[PDB]
Amino acid sequence: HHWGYGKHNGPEHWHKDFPIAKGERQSPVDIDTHTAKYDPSLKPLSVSYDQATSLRILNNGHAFNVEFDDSQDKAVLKGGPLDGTYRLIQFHFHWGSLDGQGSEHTVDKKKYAAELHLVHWNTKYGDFGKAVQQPDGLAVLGIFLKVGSAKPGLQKVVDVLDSIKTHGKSADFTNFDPRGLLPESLDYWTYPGSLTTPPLLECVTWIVLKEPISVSSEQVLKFRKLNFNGEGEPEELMVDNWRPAQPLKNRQIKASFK
Ligand code: NA
Ligand SMILES: [Zn+2]
Repeated sequence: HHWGYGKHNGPEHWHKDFPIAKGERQSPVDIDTHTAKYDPSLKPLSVSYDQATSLRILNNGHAFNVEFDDSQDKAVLKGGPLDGTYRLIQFHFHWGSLDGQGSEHTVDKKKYAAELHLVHWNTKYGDFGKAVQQPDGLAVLGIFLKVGSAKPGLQKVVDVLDSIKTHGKSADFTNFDPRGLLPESLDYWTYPGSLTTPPLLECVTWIVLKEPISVSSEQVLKFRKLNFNGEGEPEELMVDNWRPAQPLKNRQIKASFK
């Protein structure tokens, strides 16, 4: 793809190829915690990941995705602001060149070191490619990472990064349990938004958890060793693969808690 995160092809250029970049329900956004409305009608999230089947990890030239088998209801998200059952298809992260930036959402303008996105699609639409064309097609769970103590459940991911260093590399990646990436509390903010990379489609109910998880400096350092480029091309380190906050426009952020 021509788009990327550099000076000449980065997010401030994306609108020329993807005019929806300047749409009414783009993501990410800044979550202003004092303007977010507590909504007592929001249910707890229901995360059922006990039967998750991970398959593969892949460097796609803009992040790395861990991909899951989504041919049956094995790892699903329900409840919260959702109607219906959303199946987990992949997760990936966005991170920075330094620990003070890297997240896409911000909370009262505070940036975190990285942000994990667990991407799920509405099973009523039959496949992911049909789901992205619907306003309620995707639900993405967003979790912030701060740098502090190591997260043991992330280490299996960081160990394999060496084997997918360049764009197009993939590796078998089975028996990874994504329950090891969740914080203790499932309290959340939610708003209607978009994919944060091209094609930027406005098909996402965002569910952003309040509680960050901690990872160690050494764990995030290993993300920063990946490359945007393919093998045998000039080295460009995969860092700062985040899109800046977009205008909220005519949207309300709701909170599941006070
Ligand atoms: Na992708
Ligand atoms: Zn993402």
